[PDB]
Amino acid sequence: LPPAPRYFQGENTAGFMRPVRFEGDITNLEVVGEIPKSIEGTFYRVMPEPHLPSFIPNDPWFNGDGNISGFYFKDGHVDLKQRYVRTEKFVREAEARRSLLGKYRNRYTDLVEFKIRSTANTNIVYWRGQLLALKEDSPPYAMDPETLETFGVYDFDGQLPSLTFTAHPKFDPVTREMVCFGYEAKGDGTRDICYYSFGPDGKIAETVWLVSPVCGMIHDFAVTENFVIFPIIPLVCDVERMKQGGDHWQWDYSIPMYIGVLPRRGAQGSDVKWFEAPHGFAGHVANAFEDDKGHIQLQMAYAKDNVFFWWPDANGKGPRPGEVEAHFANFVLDYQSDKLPLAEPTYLVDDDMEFPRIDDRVATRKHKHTFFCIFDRKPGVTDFEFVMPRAGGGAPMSNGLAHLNHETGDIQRYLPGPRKLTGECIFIPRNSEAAEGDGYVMVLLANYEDMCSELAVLDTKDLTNEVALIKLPVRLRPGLHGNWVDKSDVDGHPAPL
Amino acid sequence: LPPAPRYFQGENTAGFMRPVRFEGDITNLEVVGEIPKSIEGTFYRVMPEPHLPSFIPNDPWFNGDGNISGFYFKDGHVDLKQRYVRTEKFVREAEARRSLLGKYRNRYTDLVEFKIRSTANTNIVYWRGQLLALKEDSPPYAMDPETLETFGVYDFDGQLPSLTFTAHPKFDPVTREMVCFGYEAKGDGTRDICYYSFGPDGKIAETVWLVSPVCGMIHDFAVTENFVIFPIIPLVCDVERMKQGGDHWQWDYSIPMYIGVLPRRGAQGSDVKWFEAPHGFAGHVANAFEDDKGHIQLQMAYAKDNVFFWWPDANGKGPRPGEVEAHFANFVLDYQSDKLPLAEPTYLVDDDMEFPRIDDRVATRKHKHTFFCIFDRKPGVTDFEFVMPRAGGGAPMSNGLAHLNHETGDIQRYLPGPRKLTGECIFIPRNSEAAEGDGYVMVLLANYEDMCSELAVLDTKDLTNEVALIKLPVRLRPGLHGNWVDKSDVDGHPAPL
Ligand SMILES: Oc1cc(O)cc(/C=C/c2ccc(O)c(O)c2)c1
Ligand SMILES: Oc1cc(O)cc(/C=C/c2ccc(O)c(O)c2)c1
Ligand SMILES: Oc1cc(O)cc(/C=C/c2ccc(O)c(O)c2)c1
Ligand SMILES: Oc1cc(O)cc(/C=C/c2ccc(O)c(O)c2)c1
Ligand SMILES: Oc1cc(O)cc(/C=C/c2ccc(O)c(O)c2)c1
Ligand SMILES: Oc1cc(O)cc(/C=C/c2ccc(O)c(O)c2)c1
Ligand SMILES: [Co+2]
Ligand SMILES: [Co+2]
Repeated sequence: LPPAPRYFQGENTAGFMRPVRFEGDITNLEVVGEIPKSIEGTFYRVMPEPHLPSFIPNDPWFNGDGNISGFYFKDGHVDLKQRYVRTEKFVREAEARRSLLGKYRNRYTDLVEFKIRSTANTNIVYWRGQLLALKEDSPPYAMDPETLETFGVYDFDGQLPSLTFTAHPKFDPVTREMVCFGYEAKGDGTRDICYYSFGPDGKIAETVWLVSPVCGMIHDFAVTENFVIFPIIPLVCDVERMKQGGDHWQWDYSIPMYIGVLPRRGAQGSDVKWFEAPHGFAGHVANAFEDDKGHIQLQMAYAKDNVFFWWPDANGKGPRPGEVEAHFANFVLDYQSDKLPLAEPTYLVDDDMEFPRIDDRVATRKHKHTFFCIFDRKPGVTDFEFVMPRAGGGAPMSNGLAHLNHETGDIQRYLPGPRKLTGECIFIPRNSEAAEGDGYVMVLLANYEDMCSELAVLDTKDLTNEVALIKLPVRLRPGLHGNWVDKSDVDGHPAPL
Repeated sequence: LPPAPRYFQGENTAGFMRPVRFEGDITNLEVVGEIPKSIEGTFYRVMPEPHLPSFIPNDPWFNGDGNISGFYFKDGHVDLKQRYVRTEKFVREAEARRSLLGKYRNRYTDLVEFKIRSTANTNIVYWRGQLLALKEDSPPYAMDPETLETFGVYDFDGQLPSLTFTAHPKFDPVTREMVCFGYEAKGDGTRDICYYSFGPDGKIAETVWLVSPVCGMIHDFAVTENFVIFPIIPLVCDVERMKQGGDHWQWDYSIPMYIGVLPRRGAQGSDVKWFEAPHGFAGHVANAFEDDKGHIQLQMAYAKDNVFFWWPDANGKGPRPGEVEAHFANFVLDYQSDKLPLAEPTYLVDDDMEFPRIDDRVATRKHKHTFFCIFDRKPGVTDFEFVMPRAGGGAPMSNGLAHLNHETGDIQRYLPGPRKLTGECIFIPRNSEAAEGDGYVMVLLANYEDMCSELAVLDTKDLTNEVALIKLPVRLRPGLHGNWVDKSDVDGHPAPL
């Protein structure tokens, strides 16, 4: 077999990116300042964190075993619980005490035959009394919200119609539906998209099979009152390339950024329209909604080149690390239009941004508040001389958060400091009567001075000020998505506005 | 109540002394080099690690909640399990989410009435299928060796005759007895010493009540074939001082270092003889044995002033941090002698030393190998400019290990490096046929460059060379005692030579 290394090597596991691989508890976390005593609930987040050194050199960040953090808040106190998802990969590798799964989404490089290749490392959501640990090549893994025990692969009581479940389902605050899809829904290289939804009682509602023009990466999607929308990243899969040991994904400069629009209820596969946005990278969706004219306003991060630069085109063409900016774009779509090409989007702010969150009490409807990560290259904002030698590689960088008020155009910016970077934030309603976007924001910080993690708590009334700073004595490696589950929400999701 | 701080403050919890307070698992630790594949068993160690910030300012290191580490070795692989002892203190403070126990060994400063005040933080030994977490003011807490679950206060099936159980019981490799004592055995300030022992079947054997000339700290003791020996540190307890909120311990410059000798079997309390060594600090016992003439050779660390300088004399007089050195002393005692004053000891090496270990297969008999911590002030051995600002305070420093061959007088020194310090080592027999002192030594390192801990594995054939260096991505705070439990030993203790 390829040799199993006994310590981590390479930039993707150096410095702050070095795996810690701890599971367990740290109660009564140290707090500077004061956590508002009315906050009650749990911040769950997932990070890729390789449990064993890979036999693949420079294995991408996205291929790391999912490790779940829960920060449990009550009466101004907070406890951390941490546990790896017990995926097939995790368990078999733990038994063997070495890596067995090979290249990202390339089963032909695996040392044993896996049934499920999930690292369950991308998102962690709450649904009907369970956590679901998500990875877009796989079904969810169900977990206990209190103990973080893994129950196993979750197939929604045998109803799951797809081999794949997106990392970005949307929760309709009015209907209480979980709206879902999977791409490559019939396996590697398939152009099949399965769109499906579940009512609050757990029963499957929609199931529509449609066909993508290319086998392209559909990382995120959007949902409005009457439509679902599928933006395709111009990374394309060829299984023949994979069989020869090549990458699952390869950029294609010759295609548009497709944006599929399908009626949300009662559609057939052939009802999809594949609009063609200017070539670019489909970043995360803030939210979409239908305006007065019935046109879809799709607000999302959007770049003009390949953000995943480690997967270049067939001739190795692509950007360098740190080159590509994504901007907060607004695309207008009209399902009734027979014109497929779309105009360049308008931009809501100038910042290089990503990881947008809204008040999910208005998800799928008109929103007027967005919170997002920013990367400001202005001299001094980040002390690169100090940070970069300690940072390692393979993950995106954020040196602040921003809050945009869409009505007034006002922006507040939170800068944690010159030697700190941020993850994706969460928004917490102040209480059940709070106006849209009014409450608290939390975000995990990487502190490169201490080489420790911190959890910052902000009040939306003044995003520049930390109300509390929770000081972890360990590192939580840079992660992907996370969610707030408020104690006052019986089904884990906030009530509609 | 006195205010409960929400983060740690003061030198005793700064830098590398900052509590981490993690409990859980880190499997498949990173290894540089190669752990010998034939090593099979577990290294257990205990550290004081406050679970909650103290309401006592500059609370001594010795008053921190006991946290148990287990390093489980097999086939060249190693896993860490870590868990706090569930003492009465730990549980009640966890329930309250604040500190309740007050000053070290002073119940009159507690905010609630405790039955047991143990932090179980000083030693962790194996006995008849359980771990015993030891603290000299208390009975042991029994724990599961595999899971580190706490069973509870242990009273040896109702046989324990004493309120107190030493942190330093001895295991007779021939008789398989556990030889024990407790001082202040009838409560705070009492001069009662209870000497007691247990046969390998768990039945109590000896129980002798004797009387100390002063109520002094007896941290360690020695056992030979026919005698038990009690060296008294000139720290003295006055309960009236404690009732007014004062320290349990106060140095007394006017008294000798008493060394009590009692017949090991069948004695009465009045058979003890209180020999009087020159004034000084009774450090840890390497081992004691009877020579050809039946004279006791007692080998122990010995200082000429108060190592515990934070507990000075009645007028506040004593040494500064880092001033007092301890030396490896040999005291000769003759039980038949009626002359109480003893001569100054001879010294086996010149190093400032402590924490001596022998091959416990010859415990209570003649030994010819000792392994010990050293602190070498020779320029360059420790980079103090770098280390001291990161070190915090309250714990002793060791910048190497030494191996003395007592026959040849040869010494080997292991220096982990200029920016690393060590804990107490353990010795592992190479195999069941190994000669005395032949095998492996392990020791936990504090790495001040990385602010991480490491576990070094050494071969006794060349102590200067690390065969393996196990790299932890967290800190294990400086700790107290630890023990090896070999998988090949049915009762957890090695067979006699
Ligand atoms: O030694 C083996 C061989 C094998 O062929 C399969 C397994 C385990 C499978 C598995 C374990 C845990 C999971 O959560 C899961 O989805 C699958 C273990
Ligand atoms: O910084 C960004 C921006 C973005 O728009 C998307 C991602 C992540 C996508 C992803 C895709 C596939 C995976 O398997 C996975 O773990 C993550 C990261
Ligand atoms: O060797 C390096 C150094 C570095 O500073 C950054 C990267 C990668 C950047 C990146 C990784 C993942 C993403 O999802 C993304 O948007 C950006 C790689
Ligand atoms: O008056 C009280 C109130 C309380 O809330 C708890 C206790 C004791 C708890 C305890 C728990 C575990 C132990 O091992 C132990 O010795 C004691 C006593
Ligand atoms: O550096 C040294 C040298 C020594 O000879 C003894 C000790 C520790 C003794 C101790 C005494 C009472 C306690 O309660 C405790 O946790 C520890 C530390
Ligand atoms: O507040 C402080 C500051 C400091 O710089 C050092 C100490 C303690 C040192 C120490 C020295 C020798 C020992 O055996 C021991 O247990 C502790 C305490
Ligand atoms: Co995403
Ligand atoms: Co000791």
